[PDB]
Parts: sequence; structure tokens; C-alpha cells
Amino acid sequence: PLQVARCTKIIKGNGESDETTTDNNNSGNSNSNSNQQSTDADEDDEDAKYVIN
Amino acid sequence: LQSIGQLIGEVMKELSEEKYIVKASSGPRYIVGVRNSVDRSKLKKGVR
Amino acid sequence: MSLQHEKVTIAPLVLLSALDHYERTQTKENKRCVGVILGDANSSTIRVTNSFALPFEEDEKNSDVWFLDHNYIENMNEMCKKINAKEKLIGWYHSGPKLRASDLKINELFKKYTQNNPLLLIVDVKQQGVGLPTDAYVAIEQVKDDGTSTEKTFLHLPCTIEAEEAEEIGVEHLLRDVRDQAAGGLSIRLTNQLKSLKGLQSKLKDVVEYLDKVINKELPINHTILGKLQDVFNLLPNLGTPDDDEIDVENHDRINISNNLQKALTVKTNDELMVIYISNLVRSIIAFDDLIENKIQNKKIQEQ
Amino acid sequence: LHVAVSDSNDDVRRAAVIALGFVLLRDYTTVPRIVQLLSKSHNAHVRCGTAFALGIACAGKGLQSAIDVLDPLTKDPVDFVRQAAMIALSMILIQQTEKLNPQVADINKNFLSVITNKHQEGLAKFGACVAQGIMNAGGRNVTIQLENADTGTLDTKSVVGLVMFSQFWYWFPLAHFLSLSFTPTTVIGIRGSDQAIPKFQMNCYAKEDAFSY
Amino acid sequence: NDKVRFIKDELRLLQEPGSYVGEVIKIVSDKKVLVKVQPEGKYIVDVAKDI
Amino acid sequence: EKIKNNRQLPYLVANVVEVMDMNEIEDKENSESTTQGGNVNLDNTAVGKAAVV
Amino acid sequence: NILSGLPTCDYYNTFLLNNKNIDIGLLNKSKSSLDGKFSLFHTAVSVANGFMHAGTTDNSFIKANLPWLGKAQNWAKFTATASLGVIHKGNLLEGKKVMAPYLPGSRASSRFIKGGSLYGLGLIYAGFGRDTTDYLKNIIVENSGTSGDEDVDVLLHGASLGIGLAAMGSANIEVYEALKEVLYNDSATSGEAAALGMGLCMLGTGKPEAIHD
Amino acid sequence: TGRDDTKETVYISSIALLKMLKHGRAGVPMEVMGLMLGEFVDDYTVNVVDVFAMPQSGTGVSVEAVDDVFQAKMMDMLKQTGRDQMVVGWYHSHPGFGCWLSSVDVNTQKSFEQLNSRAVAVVVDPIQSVKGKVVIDAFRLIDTGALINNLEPRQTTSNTGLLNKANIQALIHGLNRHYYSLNIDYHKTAKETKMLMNLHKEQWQSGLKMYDYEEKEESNLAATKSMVKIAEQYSKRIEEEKELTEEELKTRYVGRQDPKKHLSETADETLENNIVSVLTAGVNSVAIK
Amino acid sequence: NPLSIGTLEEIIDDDHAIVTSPTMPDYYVSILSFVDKELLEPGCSVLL
Amino acid sequence: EVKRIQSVPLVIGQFLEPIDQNTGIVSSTTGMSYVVRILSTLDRELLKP
Repeated sequence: PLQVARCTKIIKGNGESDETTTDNNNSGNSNSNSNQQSTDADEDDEDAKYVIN
Repeated sequence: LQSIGQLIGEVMKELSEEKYIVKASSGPRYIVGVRNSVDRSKLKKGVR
Repeated sequence: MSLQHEKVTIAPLVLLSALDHYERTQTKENKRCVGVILGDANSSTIRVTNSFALPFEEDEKNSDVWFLDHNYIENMNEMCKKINAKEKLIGWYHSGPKLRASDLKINELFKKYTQNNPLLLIVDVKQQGVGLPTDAYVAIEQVKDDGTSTEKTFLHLPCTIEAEEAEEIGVEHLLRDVRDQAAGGLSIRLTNQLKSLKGLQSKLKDVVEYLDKVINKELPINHTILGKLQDVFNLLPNLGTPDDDEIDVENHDRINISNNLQKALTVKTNDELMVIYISNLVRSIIAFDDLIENKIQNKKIQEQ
Repeated sequence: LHVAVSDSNDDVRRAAVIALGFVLLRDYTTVPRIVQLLSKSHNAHVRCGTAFALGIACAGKGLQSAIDVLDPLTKDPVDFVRQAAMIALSMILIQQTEKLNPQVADINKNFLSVITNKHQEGLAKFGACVAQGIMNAGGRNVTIQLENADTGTLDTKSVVGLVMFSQFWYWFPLAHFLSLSFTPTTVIGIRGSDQAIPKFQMNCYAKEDAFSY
Repeated sequence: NDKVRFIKDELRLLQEPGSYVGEVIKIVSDKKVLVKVQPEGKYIVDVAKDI
Repeated sequence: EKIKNNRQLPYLVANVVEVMDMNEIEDKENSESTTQGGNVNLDNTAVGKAAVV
Repeated sequence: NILSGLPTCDYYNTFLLNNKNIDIGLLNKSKSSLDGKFSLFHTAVSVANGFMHAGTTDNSFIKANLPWLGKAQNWAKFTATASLGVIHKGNLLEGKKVMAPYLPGSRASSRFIKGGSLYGLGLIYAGFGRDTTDYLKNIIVENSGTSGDEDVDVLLHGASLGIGLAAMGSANIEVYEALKEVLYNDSATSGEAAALGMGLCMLGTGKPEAIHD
Repeated sequence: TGRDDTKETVYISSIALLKMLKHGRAGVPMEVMGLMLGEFVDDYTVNVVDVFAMPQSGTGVSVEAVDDVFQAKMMDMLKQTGRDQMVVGWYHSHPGFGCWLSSVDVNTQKSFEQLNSRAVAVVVDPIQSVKGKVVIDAFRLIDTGALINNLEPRQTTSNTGLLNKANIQALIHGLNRHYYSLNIDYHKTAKETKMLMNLHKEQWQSGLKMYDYEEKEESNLAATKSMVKIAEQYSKRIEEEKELTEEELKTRYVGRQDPKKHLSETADETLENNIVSVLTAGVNSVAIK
Repeated sequence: NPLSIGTLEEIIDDDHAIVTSPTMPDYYVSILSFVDKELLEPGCSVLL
Repeated sequence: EVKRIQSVPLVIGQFLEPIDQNTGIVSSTTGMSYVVRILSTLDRELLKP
């Protein structure tokens, strides 16, 4: 089977605040968070990740 | 990552100074031991 | 460095893994091997959690000529931190079976690598001593009897095994012997009492020969060993003191409790004797009842 | 006996109980008493070996006591304990006395049922198969002898065969040496001057056999 | 001997998994029965070999 | 690389109830409020920096 | 001639041939419940029915369980092969002839048929073939320098058991010397077979050389 | 076929055992990812000298949890000390489940199966190991095509032919369609044996020590008093017991937690102590003075 | 053996359906094997 | 070996009643009925309530 889930919260998968190394708050620039800096030491280009229930 | 997460309870009621009944916040009541990393001079009823 | 490191707790893994290092390098017949011991420290209880070989080489021309590889040490530390964040440098094992004076020099390397006095762990893998398979030694500096300098020395500490939870489970499982000593029933402890006596004598014998050799064969006079014997003699019970006399009275009193306890089991036995002589009495009745009943079944065939 | 109790491993435990009946091959009567205590054992291995020893011991010279001991060992719950007992019964009650014995018919069909049963394990079925094989060996006309009754001397073929047969748990093709333990039971007349078998009839009280048909 | 085997026997069954308890709501003709486990859902589950 | 393995998906969503932070040398030793000798650490063997979630 | 043991076998062979009771119901009930596409089940039957037709050459079995034969597999296939020697035991004139097509050099379908055929050859001519030992002797020394090849090892596994039965109680140092090289290699299954075969050979000798070796 | 496909007897040394348990009990909850390093011989015997925990991961168990940098790093340094060994399989923890391979665990298994077809996957559950063999088992892929044509049993020769499995569930479902299961054995030397049993020179030390006599006298009184109280229960029991039905005796006058039995054990226990207490005392008195 | 009970919420016409079961998460299940699309109706109790 | 099993961790339940003299039925503090083998060396006269 596939579980039934449903989206309940939308995030944008950059600007999310997934890396937390040299970032601040719970939110980033709302489209970038790891593409303007590599002092995080990571880059990622994943967006519209979404949080299900 | 190597620290490993922990669970909380509260001492529901003393049963011995060896064994203590805790009420888990996760759910069911358990009888658990004590280690040498906790003081049993400071475990008392209703201590978290 | 660090000062607290007084008792050394030793996992059962440690003795077996050092044992395996010796024989899997084919270093034998007193070609020594040096591996590190990793664990936790900075505290009284010293846990050796894991142990691993390092590359080492030895010379038989002068014995203070050796190779230790530092580069491997650096890589090991990086790898194992991720495995467990409970492995840091706590010293080094020396594979034994004996302590050398050359291990004094090798020690200065490990003292540089880690800021604590580093544990030297002798793992006796040749097992010619009936006790001490593990000896624990921490090199320290102290001023030395007979007018002599600050000398580098290795001071023995407790070398205890207490085991980890993890370790206990494999140890008992592999075990299928009745153990060297376990101290369970009375049988085990009656063996033990007699073993202890042989034990006391064996230590004491070496001491006889030390005192003989100071005054005949000119080994240097170390006042710590003479002083301990003074202390031994002042905790020696003297007969005809009130302390000793009490021991005698107490023996009567414990043997009164035993006298009664042996009689209180005759009572238990006496219950059984009667229950068996009752049982036997019922088997008798059963046997007669059948011998009567064969007639009734013989008669039934003639009857019909 | 000392090694069977003292050495706690399963191989060593099993072997030493099997090994007793070869020593006391000719004193086969007293063996039921001595391994009476090891039949009852809380150790499965020991009971497995109990069952083989009694099979080997009373194979060619029978004895009632063993047949009775071996019945609870059939019914013992451990898989291989049972496996051992079935094979062993057919060694003992290989054609000797079976006209004075209803028992042979009952043990034979006990094997049959185990094969019919699906609920039984493979190991009980193995034990039934091989056991049914031995019982009806030779065309129902051979026996397992242990010694020659004509000289009082242990036969080389039977005794050595037995040892190879008993172990088959660890290598299964080591189980065909009981062929050498078969010896035909039959008196064959040879003519003295024509070396061929004559037809001659002798009065004999005899001996209905159809208790494994 | 009997006393050691029985203690091992007590121990044996504790290592074996737990057991439950329901009540039969209805009977199925597939050689099954429908059981309703008391804190849990319905299940149609095969029956014991003795009944 | 070890941390990224974690940060990669899926992962549990939770909320933080409160934060409880204690420092080393709480009596004399440890970041816990118990009595034991040594093991001055941030949270590794002597926990006191914590979130309750 | 009598002391050779050759006419002595033939007088029992006459017995076994005339007076056989083959029961087909036992045979058939074994085919259905215990299968061939289970290895253990196959093994149990193969042994059973080998014992059952033991000493009386018959092909009745082979023809009966002809579709069952093609279900054999692995080491079960080896045992199935080994069992025929038990069937074809005795009959020393015709003894070879019956293991002849299952003999290598004239077989190539399976390594188990070729290997267990040589075990099967030894059971029949046990104690009645001092020529037998040599023919098999060739194959022992032959494969001892090429024994890193697994197929070849299986051929040798069976020859080492076969030469063991043949030279049992003859004490031939030739045969011994041959099985000592398979053993000094550390052959996977055939060192096991070769170690047993050395004991069979040098049975009762008590010689220190065999004992130390 | 082209292999014997007979499930190997797994002899994991006592050194290796200790390692394997330690790494899985640590990482709870979590799956720990390692490799088994030994040497495969025969067609049925694997000898596991040592094991390696490869670094823990948050992807669980997958082929995307093998780390070939980290794998190689281990390998290169064994060579340099001369302790070199090769993989014979891999191991992992379930942090709170029984022993089976998932489909996803079968594919991890598969990577090593290319390397050698006698790859074992060992599952450790260390919340249920209070004994060293329990809830650990070793599994090995069988050929998929052997399944279709029913050559699936053929592990039943070259082995003991006994096979103890655990559980219904996932076990029987993967046994059928993927793997063949066989017991892990554990192997050890006599140098290791002496190491575990022995407890230094402080083992004999305990056996000449005497204790505070307040606790000894106290021990005696407690036991003594105890046997008066359950010995009134004993009086009731053997006053009666003139009535048939064994079970009925056990309800009425007791025979469940039988008074005669409980007294006898306690009486023996304190009697054995005090034989020791006087022996060990009289030994010291003579011995030391 | 055993079979977990389900309750059929609805049928999607493509050889699947959605059930809500006494198991806490719902499932997209398939309709397959000795069952038909029209042997079911919504809201009827099904066997999983 | 038994004694290890007896020590912690344990989960509380409540004994209801017997169904045999060696098997009983309990319900846990988990909220699940479990039919359980009772251990030897305990009351079975003061266990019944």
C-alpha cells in the first residue's frame, strides 16, 4: 500500500532554513539559503519540498 | 548523534530505593532501575 | 595533563583484541607490538573501550632503537570519532608479557600526543602469571629514595575488570565452563578458601627473596616496600589481646546457630521418611487388590 | 560416563553415550539400567545418543527392556531425539522373534503414520523412512549381527560399519555401511561331492512371519 | 533433573512471544473464524489444529 | 557528509516546548545537577544543554 | 576357494535372489509423501530403498522411481547413486557391469553420478577384490594435483570412500599413501573421505606410523 | 548448477562478537552499518576474525549507505599492519524488530553477492539479547531461478540439517522468496577462555576477607526468626494431610509455596554461610599470626 | 493468515481504491485477485 | 538466568484472574489484554484476587 497523506504546510525548499551552519532565524531569503554562501559548505537546489500529515 | 535522545518521565511513586515506578510521558507505567549517574538522594516522589 | 586516573576499568574486549593483534601480525617470541588504547579519561575511572594495532619495529642490537608510525595514528582518530564519540586518545597498550625500561622512552611519544598522563596497559598474552592478565601503569615523575634524582617511573594502579553491559552478554554466552571462581554454592567456596591460602603464600615468597637480595646481592634499597611491611606487622592480630580473645567466643556462638540448623533439617528428612513409608503402604494395598481381581475376570469367561 | 556428564558440549555428550554399547556388546542386558538415567536427561543431545546406543547394543541378541526404553524416546519432543529412536527400534526387532511379539506390527505401522503425517517435521519423516528400509532389508530375511555365533568372536564388518552408520548428521552420504552389518540368516546345505544345494526337508517347529508385511 | 528442565521451560516460553484473547463474532467457511481482539480490530485468522 | 545524510529526507516534524541550558562546573563537575566526579562536557556525557520538544 | 570367500558369497547370493519379498506398497507410499524436489526427502528414500533391496541385485527400484530420479539434485543426487551399490551388493561376476554406465569415462551428465558410482563399486567388492583397489588407486593419485577444481573434487570424494571399503582389512601401504596426499592438500570434502578411508584400511593394525601421521 | 548453494556455518569469533554487540546496543534507536571481515574457505565454512563498524548514517540501510571511501580506508590500514582480511558479508542492527531481511536489505546484500555468493547479512537486536546467540541470525541469498524450479532446499546436506528459526511474520515471507537462514555458532580459543574467567590477583583476595559482625549477627537473627513464622504454617500442614486428592491438599493446607520446602532452603543457606564464616575466620587467625 | 479488516471508503476507477482501516494511517489499496470492481460498493467492509 | 528476567525493566499491568493454575490473564497499563505464563516461585493462593 501507499499511505494516504495530505499537504498541510507548504515550505519552499530553499529559503527553508534546512542548513543551519552560518544561517539565522527559521527562514532564509525565501529562495536562497545555500546558493549565496558556501560557508554552509553545501549547495542544494531543491524546492517545494512540502510537509504532509 | 552519538549522545542519543532520551525519554522523560516523572517518578509516579517510590517502591524501593533500588526500583522506582515512573509514569512515562510516552505512555505506559514502568518500573525502571537507577544508575550511578543519577543521585537517589535527589530522587523522590513527583520529581521529573 | 591530568591527575585523576586512579582505577582502570577494562572491558573484556580489550584482553581478547590485544591477544588477537599479537598473533595476527606474527610478532612472537618477544617481538613486541604497540597499538593504541582509546576510550574516556580525565577522571578517576579510566574505561578502555576499544584497542587497535599500530605499525611498530624493534631492534635486537640496541633495544632503544625502534619505529613507531605517527601518520596512522592521526587517521585512526578521525575515523573512530564518528564510530563512537567516546573514543579519544587515553594512552597505548604494550603487548607484554613484561614491562621494559625501553617502554619508558616510547611513553614520551604518547605523552606528547595526548594531554593526560598516558595509560600503559600490559596485556599478558602468554599468561604465565595465574593472576594479573592485565596490569595498568601510568608513568609519573617522582623524587626517588637513597638521595637520588627526579626519575621517570611507572606506578601500578588497580587494573580491574568490571565490564560493560554490552560485553557481559557475549562473555556468559561463550562460557560453558564452571568458571575459575564464581563464589556460588558452598562447593565453590570451599575450593576458594584453600585457593586463597595458596595465594597468600605465593605473594609473600617473592618478598622473602627481595629482602635476601638487598643484603646479599645488592639491589637498591627502596623504603616504600620496607615501610609497607611495617604496616602489615602493625595490623597483625596478637593472641591474648581482647580483640583475639573475642574471636574465640564468637566461634562458639556461630557453631550454636549451626548445630540447631543441622537439627532443623533432620526434621525435614523425618517428614520425607514417613511420607515414603506411607507410599509403600499404598503400593501394598494396590498389589493385593489386583490379585483378587484376576479371579473375577477368570470367572467371567466360564460364566458366559 | 565421566566425559558424558563433565563435557558440556553437544558432540562430546552424544558420542560417549553411543560408545558404551560397543564396550558392553556382550553385556547388553545391563545397559538399559545404566543409561536409564541418561534417557531421562534434561539434555537433548544425550538422549539422542541414548537411543543409538540401545539400538546397537541389542540388535542381534534381543532384549525386551530396550524396546520399552526406546518407546518414550520416539515420543520425546526434540526433533532429532525422535529421529534416532525410530532407526534404532528396527535394529533390535530385525527378524528374530516376531511370532511371540505383536510389537513388531505396531512399530512398523507407527513408522507409516509418521510418513503420512504432514504436521511432522522432516526429521521425524527421515527417521521413519530409513527405519522402514531396515526392517524390510534383504527381502525380509537378513538380520543385523554383531558377532558370529559359531566362534564367539565379534565380526569385523558389523562393528566397524555401525560407527560409520551412526554419524550421518554432518555428512549425509556417510550412511550405507549398515550394508556390511547385514548377514543372511539361513542354513544352507551344500552337497559334498557335487557342491550344489540339495532339496531336503527337515522337521521344524516354525514360525509364521507376516508382522512387517 | 526434572526441577532444572521445568525452570528452563518457564524461561523458554517467556522468550517465546506473547499471546492474546478475543471473541468470535461469526464463523467463515474457508476453514477460518472471525475473531474480534478486545482492544484491537477484527481479524479472520486460521484456527488451531485441535478444533 | 555525515551531517548531510541526516539532513536529507524524510524527517520528523516537531515543535520545541522550552529550552534548558546549563554550563560546565555546575557544582564543581559536570553540566548536570547531579553529583559525580569529572566528565565536564557540553552535552555529550554531561547533559544540560537541551531542548524539550 | 572357500578361504577366498568367492563361492561363499555366491551361496548367499542364491539365497537372496530366490527368497526376496519386495513390497511395492512401501515403495510407492514413499514416492508420494516424501518427494524428490526436497533434498532431505529424496535422501531419506534413496537410503531406505537401498537397504530394502540390499544384497539382491534389482532394477525394479530404478524403473519404478524413474520420474523420481530426474527430481534429484545436489548431494541428494550423490546419495541416490551411492544407494545402488547397496542394492547390487554381492553378485561379484555381474557386480562391475551394473555400476558400468554410471562409472566416469562413459558418463558426463552429473559429477555426483560419477563420484557416488565409485563409492557404490566399493561396497560390492568389499573384501573380495584386491585388484579392485588398484583401479580406483589410479583415480586417487590422478586428481591430487588438480584438486583446486570443485567438479574434480566431487569425483575424488567418492573414490576415496570406495577404495576404503575395498582395501578394508588388507592393510595396503599403497592405498594409504594415495589417500594421504588428498588429506595433505586439505581437500574440501574429499579430505574428510580420505581420513576415514585410512582407518578402514589399516583396521586393527595399531602401528605407530599411522597413529602419528 | 555452478555452485553447491549450501548455507555456510558461521563461526564468529569471540573477539568479533563483543564488537558487534557493542556497536548495535550503542546506536539505539538507529541502524548501525558495518561489514564482516574474515576469510571464506571451503564451500560451507566462514571464519570471522573481526568486523568493522562503518560510520552511522541517517538514510538507514541502503546501497546508498555504503561508503566506499570509508570502506577503503579501513582496508588500506589493515594491510599496513599485516592484519589484512577480506569481506565475507556485512552486518546491521534492527533497533527494535526481529531478524529478517527487508527487500531494501536484500539489495544491500546483493552488492556483496556479486563479490562472492556466500554473503551473509547478520541482524542484531540488542534489547532482547540477554544471551549471546538470541535474536541474532544469519541469512544468505539463494538464486532466484532455484526458487521457480523448486531446488530451494539443498542446504540440508553439508550441514547439521537442524535449523532453528524465530518468528512467523517477515521471516517466513523472505525465507521463501529470497534467502536461506542458518544459525550463527560462536568460536573461541583456550587463551581467551582463561582471560574471561580470571579476575586478577584480587580474586583470591575476596576469599580471606572477614566482615563487620554486626551484619553477620544480624544475618543470623533474620533467618532464624523467619523460620519460626513459616514454621507455624508447616504445623498446620502436617497436622492435617490425612485426606485424598493431591491438588486439594495444595489449596486447603498449602502445597503451593510449600512451607516445608521454603524453610529447608533458607535453613541450609544460613547454615552454609556460618560454616564458611568460622572456616574463613579460623584460617586467618592461624595463618596470619 | 491473518487478514486485517478494512472499511472501503471509495473506489477509484483504475484498479485501486482508498480504505480507512483500524490501522491508524489510511491506504491506497488495489482491487485485485478474486474480486471485481462491481462486487464492491462503497461503504462496504472489505478484507485486506 | 531467571533472576535477570525478573529485574527491571518491567511494565506495570494488573493481574485479573486465572484460567489455569500456571497461566493467567492480565491486562497491561498499555491497555492490552495478554494471556501470560506465570512464573514458578511465586504465590498462587494470594495471587488469585
